[PDB]
Amino acid sequence: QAPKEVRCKIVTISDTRTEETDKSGQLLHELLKEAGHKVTSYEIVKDDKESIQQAVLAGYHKEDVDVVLTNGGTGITKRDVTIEAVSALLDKEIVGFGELFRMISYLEDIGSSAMLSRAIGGTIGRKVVFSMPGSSGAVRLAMNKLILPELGHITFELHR
Amino acid sequence: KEVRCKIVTISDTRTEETDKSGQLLHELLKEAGHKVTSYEIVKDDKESIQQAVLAGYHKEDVDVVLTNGGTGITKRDVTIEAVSALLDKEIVGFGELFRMISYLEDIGSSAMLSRAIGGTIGRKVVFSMPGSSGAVRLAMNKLILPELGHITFELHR
Amino acid sequence: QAPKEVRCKIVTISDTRTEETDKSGQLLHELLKEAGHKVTSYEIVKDDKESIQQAVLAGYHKEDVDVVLTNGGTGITKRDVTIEAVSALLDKEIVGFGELFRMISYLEDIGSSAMLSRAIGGTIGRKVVFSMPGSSGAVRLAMNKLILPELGHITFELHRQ
Repeated sequence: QAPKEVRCKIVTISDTRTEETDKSGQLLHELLKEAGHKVTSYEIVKDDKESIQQAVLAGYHKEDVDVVLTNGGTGITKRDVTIEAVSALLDKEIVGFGELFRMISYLEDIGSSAMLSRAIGGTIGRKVVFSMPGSSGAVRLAMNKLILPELGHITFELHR
Repeated sequence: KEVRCKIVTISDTRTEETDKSGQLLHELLKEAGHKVTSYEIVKDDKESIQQAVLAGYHKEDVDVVLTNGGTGITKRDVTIEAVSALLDKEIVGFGELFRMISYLEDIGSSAMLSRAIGGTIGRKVVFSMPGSSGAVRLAMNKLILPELGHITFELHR
Repeated sequence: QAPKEVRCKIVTISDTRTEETDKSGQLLHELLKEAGHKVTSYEIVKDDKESIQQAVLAGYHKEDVDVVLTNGGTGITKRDVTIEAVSALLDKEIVGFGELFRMISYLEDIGSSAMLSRAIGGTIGRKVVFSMPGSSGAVRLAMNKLILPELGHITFELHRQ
């Protein structure tokens, strides 16, 4: 009867970003607001597995949070642990997210660089989590091409 | 090369009279020059799914097992996990290309949620796809049908 | 600065090929040289898990080797073990390599056959490994579309890490 309002927690994974410099977290808020959704939780967490997992679970336990969106901490180096940290908490991995994110990035944005891109999405109970790279461009593509178009559908399916 | 296939429709609600996808699989195979040697609608639970796949594997006149239905992102959708546990080697390109093609040529972003898996079991192969006839049609026309002969040939060498 | 010269080891997985008939190994060398890179190690290894892993680790331990590139031994049958053999050694798998390799192969070269193609890329310490099918067409695509464009950046990222 009306565009469902999805409530989300934004998590920016970085050892250096602050509220004044968190461009990607700010972008996530603007994209969600414009799409008719709401941000009910936001925090910048240190870049380590335990901090990331704690932030995701904190969002999960918040009554007014339906989805957890994280950005940053991804990469091919040993110090990049976002994907592994989040993967460990997922009930079911929505593999199509990471796959299509890379495919679309390759064809429409960064080309071959997308080969090194890492992203993951999945469910935890009746809620969902999407973890994307930290650049604003990665965030914008993932949100506009994949997440925003499906948020309402996913939450609906998980709550039924 | 007339590949023999078993068709498994995973559903708690479909019947022979309403199984569109199972019927479509029949038609697509027939038109392609292949044959259906086994068919059944099995309840939607992990054990019924696995038993149906293994039943096809153990049938002398079944080269390939094709299943449709039971997929999804919810807790009660277990097809991919049920079938994955039985595979010797996963043909990862099936699920991947199925989603890529679906995204580009059909359902767009909805494909991000689509689930499908293919792989080998001994000298046989299994392909599990979503339950809608559209998913079945795309998977068969774009990926499975053109490769059935090639795969069975490679596995029987 | 200047185009960094990456040092690579070429591994051809085969029970029949010889240095004279190794068409794919020769192609890899050519592509790398024209791209400004260098081959500091090369060997044709028998097609079995243990030989493949040994050849990859030998490359890792070689002081003047930054990247290991293997071709051959891939397939969907039980006797094709390259991907599983290499996968067991990787610290972190660069999933985008295999995925994009198949996607591009589908769209530009072999269509549906790409569904059966197998390839894997990943890191071992501060070094990287890419394993691709043995056909010249597979090698050409993997190298031109994905590896060559990113070699410099990858090694750079891993050297600093």
